Amino acid sequence: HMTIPGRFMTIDKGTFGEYTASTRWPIIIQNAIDDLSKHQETEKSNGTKFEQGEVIKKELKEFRQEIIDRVPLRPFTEEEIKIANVPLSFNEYLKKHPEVNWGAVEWLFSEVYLYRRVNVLFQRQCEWAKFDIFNRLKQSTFESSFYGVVELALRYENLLPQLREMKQNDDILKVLFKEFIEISLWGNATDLSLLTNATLEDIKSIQGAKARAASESKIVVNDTEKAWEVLTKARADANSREIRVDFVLDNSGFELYADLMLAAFLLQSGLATKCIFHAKDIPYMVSDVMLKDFDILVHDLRDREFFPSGEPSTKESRALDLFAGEMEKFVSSGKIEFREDSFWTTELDYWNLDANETKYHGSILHKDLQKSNLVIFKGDLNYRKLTGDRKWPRTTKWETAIGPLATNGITSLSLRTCKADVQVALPEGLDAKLSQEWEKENPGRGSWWCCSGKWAVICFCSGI
Ligand SMILES: O=P(O)(O)OC[C@H]1O[C@](O)(CO)[C@@H](O)[C@@H]1O
Ligand SMILES: [Mg+2]
Repeated sequence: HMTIPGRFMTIDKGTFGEYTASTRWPIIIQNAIDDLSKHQETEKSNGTKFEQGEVIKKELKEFRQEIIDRVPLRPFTEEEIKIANVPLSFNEYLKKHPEVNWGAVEWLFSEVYLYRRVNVLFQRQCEWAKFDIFNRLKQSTFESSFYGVVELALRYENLLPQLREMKQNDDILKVLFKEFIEISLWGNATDLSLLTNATLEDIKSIQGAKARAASESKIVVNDTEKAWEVLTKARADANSREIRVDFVLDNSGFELYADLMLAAFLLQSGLATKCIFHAKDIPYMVSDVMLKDFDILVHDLRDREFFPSGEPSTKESRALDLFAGEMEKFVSSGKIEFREDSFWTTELDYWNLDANETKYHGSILHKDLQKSNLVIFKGDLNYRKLTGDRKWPRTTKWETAIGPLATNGITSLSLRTCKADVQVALPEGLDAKLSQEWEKENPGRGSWWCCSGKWAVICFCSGI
């Protein structure tokens, strides 16, 4: 369209996307090679599995060099489409963008395509078809969040009786809503000052207020209040008892844990009656949640080698066990449901979460999501897909940036730590201010303030 900006490109000079494509992608692929080598160390050095692994390693090496060499992105072969169940969308994109190469291609398509090429290598090898080359990293990162994991578990156990009372009914509930929304937002970047308040009394205290203010000072667009209004009004409605909340997930580990905590909080307080979680169907963007990552999380909570909370009788051990158990209970009763869909791992932006997307599940998902009271989109990549990853002016109205999602009947909330060039909905002058501030310690990269992960946005749309 004449006034819709183009998408960020791997050749947009001076952008974080350009840096990502030229510098970060080769590192991620080399890391995968190294993690495959690491896994190899734990198995026999011959046989179909070991040999298949050596071959994947060699292909990953060549793939990394392809990115460095900036070669044209090739279509998936018919064999690859069949054996690895690749969506047909990629090849249609490539037909419409002839001879695009790593050196000059849309950042969004190419990043998604990168993980697809990696996954095809695994799916071809029978002994590796379900192996997650990012699992070692996912697990190591979550392992290192022990202190925060325990603090939140302690908090859940402490709050449980009070949440029940609240469900039986509020201004204290609003404070907790902000906390759980913000912890979900920041994920493993959450400061301990927020987490160390593990009782209602500590959360309401001066200390709690200061922690929330510190967090909120970095949330430059903050529509938390709008989501609060939606759920409280739904809870107060004399008619219709079902309150459905959806999570379009981002990272595994602590972020997924914080999302589960937010869901548990909503369920126990009456702000939700059912939460549905939407995961990726292949290893993706390194850390992104797959269905199996939820099972692994629950197992981790109970694993006293992984989370060494001490003898089973510590407050710490009991709280971890309690939460794992709660997760199993919620899944069995259907209060929490996990789903995966190939749509989330295609190149399609979320302007395709619309009835007009009739080929790759977009219309199917849109129709179902219309039924949600609140669809929460987690993290940066989801925000990129909501906005088309386009070069919008940074003051662009949120409703404009999200295209048909402004008017097609989905009520949405983006919780985005800012980690990419795309940025919209800012107040006049704010970009210049933050850019000047960030320019001090990052000469020539002031505009990268919204790529640093230090700031965040919380953006709401009614879908009407
Ligand atoms: O995990 P998130 O929040 O989706 O962030 C993904 C990060 O990786 C990127 O895809 C760049 O490689 C950006 O979206 C962001 O910097
Ligand atoms: Mg991610």
